Amino acid sequence: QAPWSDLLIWALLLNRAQMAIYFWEKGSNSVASALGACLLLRVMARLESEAEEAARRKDLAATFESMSVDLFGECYHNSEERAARLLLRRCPLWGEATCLQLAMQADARAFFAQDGVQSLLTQKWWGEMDSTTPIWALLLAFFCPPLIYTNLIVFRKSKRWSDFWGAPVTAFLGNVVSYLLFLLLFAHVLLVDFQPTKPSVSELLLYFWAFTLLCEELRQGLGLRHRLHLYLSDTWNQCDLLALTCFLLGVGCRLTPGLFDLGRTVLCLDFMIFTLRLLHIFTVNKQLGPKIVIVSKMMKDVFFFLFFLCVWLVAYGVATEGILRPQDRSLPSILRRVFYRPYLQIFGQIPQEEMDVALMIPGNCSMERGSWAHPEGPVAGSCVSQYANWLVVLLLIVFLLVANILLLNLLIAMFSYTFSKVHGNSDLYWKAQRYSLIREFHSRPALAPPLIIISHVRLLIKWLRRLSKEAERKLLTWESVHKENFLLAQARDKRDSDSERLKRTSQKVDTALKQLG
Amino acid sequence: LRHRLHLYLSDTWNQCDLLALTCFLLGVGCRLTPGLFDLGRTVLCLDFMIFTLRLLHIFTVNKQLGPKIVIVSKMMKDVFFFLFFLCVWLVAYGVATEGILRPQDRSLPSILRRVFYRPYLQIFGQIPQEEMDVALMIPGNCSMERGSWAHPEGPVAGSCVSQYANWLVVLLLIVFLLVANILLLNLLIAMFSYTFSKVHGNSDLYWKAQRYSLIREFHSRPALAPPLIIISHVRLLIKWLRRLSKEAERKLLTWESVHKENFLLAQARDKRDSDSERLKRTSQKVDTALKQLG
Amino acid sequence: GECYHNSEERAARLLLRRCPLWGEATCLQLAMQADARAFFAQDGVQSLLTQKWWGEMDSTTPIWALLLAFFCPPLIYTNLIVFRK
Ligand code: NA
Repeated sequence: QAPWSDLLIWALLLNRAQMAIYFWEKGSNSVASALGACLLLRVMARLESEAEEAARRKDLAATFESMSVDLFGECYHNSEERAARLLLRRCPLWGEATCLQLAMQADARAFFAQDGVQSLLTQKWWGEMDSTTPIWALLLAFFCPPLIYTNLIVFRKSKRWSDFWGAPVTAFLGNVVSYLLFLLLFAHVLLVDFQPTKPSVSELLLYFWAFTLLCEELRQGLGLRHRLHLYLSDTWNQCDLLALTCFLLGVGCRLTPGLFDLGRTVLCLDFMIFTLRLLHIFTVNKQLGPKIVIVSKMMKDVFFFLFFLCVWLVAYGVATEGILRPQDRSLPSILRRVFYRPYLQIFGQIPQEEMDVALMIPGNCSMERGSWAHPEGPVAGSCVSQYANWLVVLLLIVFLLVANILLLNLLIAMFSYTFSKVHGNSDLYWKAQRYSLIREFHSRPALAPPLIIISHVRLLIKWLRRLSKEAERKLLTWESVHKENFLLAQARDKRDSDSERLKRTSQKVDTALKQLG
Repeated sequence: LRHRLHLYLSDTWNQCDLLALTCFLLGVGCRLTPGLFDLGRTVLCLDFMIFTLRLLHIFTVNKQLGPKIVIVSKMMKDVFFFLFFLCVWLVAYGVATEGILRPQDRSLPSILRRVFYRPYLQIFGQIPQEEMDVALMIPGNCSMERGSWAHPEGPVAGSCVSQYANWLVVLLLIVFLLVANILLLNLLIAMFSYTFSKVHGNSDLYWKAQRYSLIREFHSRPALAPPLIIISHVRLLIKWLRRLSKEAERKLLTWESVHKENFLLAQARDKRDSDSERLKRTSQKVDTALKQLG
Repeated sequence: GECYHNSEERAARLLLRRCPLWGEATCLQLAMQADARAFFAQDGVQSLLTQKWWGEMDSTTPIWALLLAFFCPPLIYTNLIVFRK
């Protein structure tokens, strides 16, 4: 009969700070109850009307988060294997949700930033192999399936067969190899054999593969209207939806006889969308991961660059086009030599023979008053005015100064500031997301997406037909031992601080004056 | 003598000098056979590159060049992020523009040239405009297929190039130069600046500790130059075929003990005059004062 | 900072109050003339300038809804732009 959890839930719902901390320190099952307290307080703080009381609830939820961090830090510092059984324990509080899922739902990013939690996610990622095996041994065992039964891959953190092919690293590695073979087949169809009359054998293999990828995205979109709200929420579910919609528009346009070239180009832009998927597939990796995350935070500085450049590119381009007006005055021709010459001049392509009379041969080539010169090039105009050409050379010099020295070196300065400012928060965000990415590979039907139709048939058939108790007591008493040592050391550190020594001296001198008088 | 072979296999530059000599033996052995002259002629060229990169390890002893050579190998994870993001973007751009204006020379190494090797040189300022832009090419009925075609200039650019939707090829050039030359290069400078200012202090601490064993290596070497070093190896082969004062140490150690005692007395005075131990001693004096009243 | 931390609407009526001291000059104009740059750096003052900038719409309406309503004047009378501050 331990009713301490009823008084904990009572003190959390009425927002009593000192009550809820005391009721935490007396009850058991402490790591899960601190994550449950942090979750419940943040849910009720978003639902709060008064601003001061929502601020009060977010301060208390931050206190419970730091206590679960400090307690699990000491439980991990004693024994790694036993603390691993402490996090991964089924349904400690309020339904089947482990401590990692309570840390995920509460947005407790300081709990995932520990070295103990990241070590347990590394052990979970490698399955039932050892987490120190190098990646080349994983590659040699992957491309040689009989080489599993040797002394390269040490196990224990037809049995070794499902110890190799059951780990999340080999579901990842099989997914990457199958996705690169999809791109290699896509490129072979698009660059070598794309017949105008009838689709060949290799293109029908491509259409079959894209049907398997479509059924995979409906399986992650259904396996029901709130689930569609969740699939519409992400940006990369929308991007894989975007790749498949451009694919259907390309194949549907190709099959009509009057629209061959339109589908021929829509599939090329579709190839770019499928290859940018690979930036999201490798966010699970330990070295490439966090750096891919920081790239999307560097895009407000690129947009300042494009703003300042487009103001300056219009100013330079229309001025030099007006100064030496040419004789080919088509609309796309002048849009070429207004926007597209100066954009390539900031990358080192400076055409001097198109806009400088000293490099051109003169002549009476126009039908108008004035002196004219004949440029070289099929797009540079046909005759160019010679009046005030030193001003065109000065506008080139000023353009190269402002574009290549101000804007490029200032952009390097802004990228350096933004990077050193957001780098720490991007590490904290990546570790918290690293749990749910691993859980995605562990929850996937482990069969490669060219051959994944087998598992979708089996799930279609199933859709047509519709610790021990003493081990938990030993575990929780072990946790309560370390909770008491944590709280005693916290009390000794507060008592030996300098300000409470100053309080205790002040009260002793005050009672000394009470003894004299 | 087998544990010494474990030590020689342990280092990376003992392995590299082993690597230079193994490529040398493969080059000389291939040269002497009559049917393999050109193979040894090229293996010795790559071997020349491996011998010249030794000079980066010889000058880690130097006082100015030393620590900076050490920091260079710690900057290689950011180069590998650059090569990852670039290869994703280089395949995306190259296969799209090759598909959009399909050419008529469709050899395998020819299309691998103009898929991987054109865009890699476009990030260094080599932008060939007359090979992929219909406004700069002369048109003509140069193919044997339905559609409008144009004839590029260059022996590797294809022979006929499709004119359909060429404004999309010009837009893919503009987007490529934006992502490659502005994002990836300026972001790489930002990551090198962060990594450098983060690992610079630990690389100084590592270099000073290694600076002892490098000096000891030159002091332990037979001092005769490696063109003429056969003399010292003959002399060591002959030798292999045939098989302070006490009062000065007492004065030294008593001098050390004098400075040990002054060090410990100053450490005790600094701890005693600190503010927290003054606060302890006042607290205990007031407590014994209450014991004297009561 | 504390008057804003209690109630946002009532502190908005506190800054924007006509002629509190020495002629018609509100607290924002006294902060402007004094060069009090630490007073404008608050999150309360910048939130009230965001509400003043958007007029009598809501300050959370995205810019594309403003563009669609600008280039389609009959599209004002729909449920895109929520009014009352
Ligand atoms: Na440059």
